Amino acid sequence: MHIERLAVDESVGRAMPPQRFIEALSDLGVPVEFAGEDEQFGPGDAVASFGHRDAFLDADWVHCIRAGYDEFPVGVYEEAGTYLTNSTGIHGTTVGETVAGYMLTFARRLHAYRDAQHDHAWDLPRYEEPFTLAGERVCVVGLGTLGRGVVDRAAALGMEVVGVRRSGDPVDNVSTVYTPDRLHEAIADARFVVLATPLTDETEGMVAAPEFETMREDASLVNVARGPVVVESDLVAALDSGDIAGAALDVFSEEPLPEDSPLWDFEDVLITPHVSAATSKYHEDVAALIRENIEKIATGDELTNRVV
Amino acid sequence: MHIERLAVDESVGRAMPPQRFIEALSDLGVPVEFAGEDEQFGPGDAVASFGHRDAFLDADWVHCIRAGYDEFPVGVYEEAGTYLTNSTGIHGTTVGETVAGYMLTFARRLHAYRDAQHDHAWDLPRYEEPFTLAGERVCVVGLGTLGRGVVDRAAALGMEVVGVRRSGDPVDNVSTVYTPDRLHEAIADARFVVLATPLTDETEGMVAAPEFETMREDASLVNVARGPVVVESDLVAALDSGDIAGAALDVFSEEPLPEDSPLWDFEDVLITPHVSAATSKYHEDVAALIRENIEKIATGDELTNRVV
Ligand SMILES: [Mg+2]
Ligand SMILES: [Mg+2]
Ligand SMILES: [Mg+2]
Ligand SMILES: [Mg+2]
Ligand SMILES: [Mg+2]
Ligand code: NA
Ligand code: NA
Repeated sequence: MHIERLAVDESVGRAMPPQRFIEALSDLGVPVEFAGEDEQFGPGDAVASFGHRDAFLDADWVHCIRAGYDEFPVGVYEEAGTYLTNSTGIHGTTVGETVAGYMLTFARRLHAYRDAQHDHAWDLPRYEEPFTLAGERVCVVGLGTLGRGVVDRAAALGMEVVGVRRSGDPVDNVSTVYTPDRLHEAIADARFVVLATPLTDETEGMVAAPEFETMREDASLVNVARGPVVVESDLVAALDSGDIAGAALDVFSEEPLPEDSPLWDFEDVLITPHVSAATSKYHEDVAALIRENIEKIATGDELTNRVV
Repeated sequence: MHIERLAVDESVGRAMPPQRFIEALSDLGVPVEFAGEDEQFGPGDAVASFGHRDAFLDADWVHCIRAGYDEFPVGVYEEAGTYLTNSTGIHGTTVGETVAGYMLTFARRLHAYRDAQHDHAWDLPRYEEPFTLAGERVCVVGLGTLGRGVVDRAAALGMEVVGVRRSGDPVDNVSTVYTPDRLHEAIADARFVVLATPLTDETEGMVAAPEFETMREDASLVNVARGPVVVESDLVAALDSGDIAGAALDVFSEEPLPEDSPLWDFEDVLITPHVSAATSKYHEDVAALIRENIEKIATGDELTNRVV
């Protein structure tokens, strides 16, 4: 396979400035050009796109600019001899910093301070409220690249780190890995429980009223996975009842989070709008994978993040 | 000198529950007991206190529960042969985590998301706004115990760390140490400038309109030193002008920060109420010190944090 051209599908606009992404791909070796919705693709063509189009199967190579290609018919890709790659594995830094910020927010009480700032109010916290992350336990549920991002920053801040993954196999910076059938054991002693798994059949609704009952009443839940990993009504009830102290939520069962949701009005909930992975450099991070795989097509090495 | 007894001034209450403090002193070797705001103290008497009291000069040993000493008559403790210590060196964890939280707040935009939560509003940041700390420069001004706590967490989160101190000698986790006369050089390329120096003659007003001019316009000031290290009206002007982007301020020229201060109303300022060192275990931290120093009195070693 010899790559003549790189096409930037207009669908990348849903995650970044297409113009800025073309700039970041301008040192590739190959013409890069903004593709319309009316484009045929010959051999020699690489497409970079957000979502799927059927026209792409006449190209040599498609790179999905997302981690997730549930938009993309994997069988039909195999059929055409069209290579498919994705952008899995570049979100550990943004997401792990978001999560460390959530945790430091709760520990140091930044969110209450910000509420007070609205009201020009010098309100001192109660003695019992401020704590430090150093020595506290975090449980990270899911230990692929997202969770490892959380783990590394939690360990950097001196946290005791445990987690949950399917294999039960050790992971750098995690003291104890549990299998998913010991979820309750893993979360029982954690100050924070962080959700960082893909949404599957197996993970949908895994965090519900019984998990909130096992969790410590001073503990907080972080969701940076998908909304339906959590049973959202049970979260509301667990918050109302004091089964857990609070939550930081980046994802929800319906997004945008409807205005009438009770989740907005808990003091110890942080709502963020599906931005835990937002970065002003997303274009450079995707462009670096594109570049890596161009240089890999030219030496004959296999592609990073190959689906089919 | 043979220590019979430990007493606890009533106005340690102004920083911690003295009951919790007595618990944490109950593995000492020597009887522990609460003091009234008039008590007399013989030979073998140890007092722990917030502020100064003259009835305590009849005791052997006073431990200030603050980092500061400036509200103590340093001379007169000489005369009666009364040892004086403070609580310097125990704030690097709390303050370092508060600063990491400030920086993660600006980089991930949590403060703007929290303002949106008040309004039940799904407000995505602009593409250009969210960034990561990994790879960005922080300059820590003052590399004593406070600054080192900032340094270690910023280095662990992958930041490029430089700093300023008098000697200019190496400090662990700092790439470049500058002397105070190269302050402008030190802050010119920093995304965050962090103030962690004592207020002295030399440091009063060291950050003012010329320093805000030299600083990058996307940079933020953090102040966890004292308000008057900064010329507050020049900070306001620098914020109004866009000389810098924002600030996180824990300390002010007048505390409580008056209601009419314009610092409350900048979006990219975080006000916090002199709480960057708040911890619900402050009692355990000061307790630790007390125990170190009575064991040092009994084997004739020199006292930790001794002024007089
Ligand atoms: Mg194995
Ligand atoms: Mg269950
Ligand atoms: Mg409301
Ligand atoms: Mg100057
Ligand atoms: Mg206002
Ligand atoms: Na619970
Ligand atoms: Na400036």
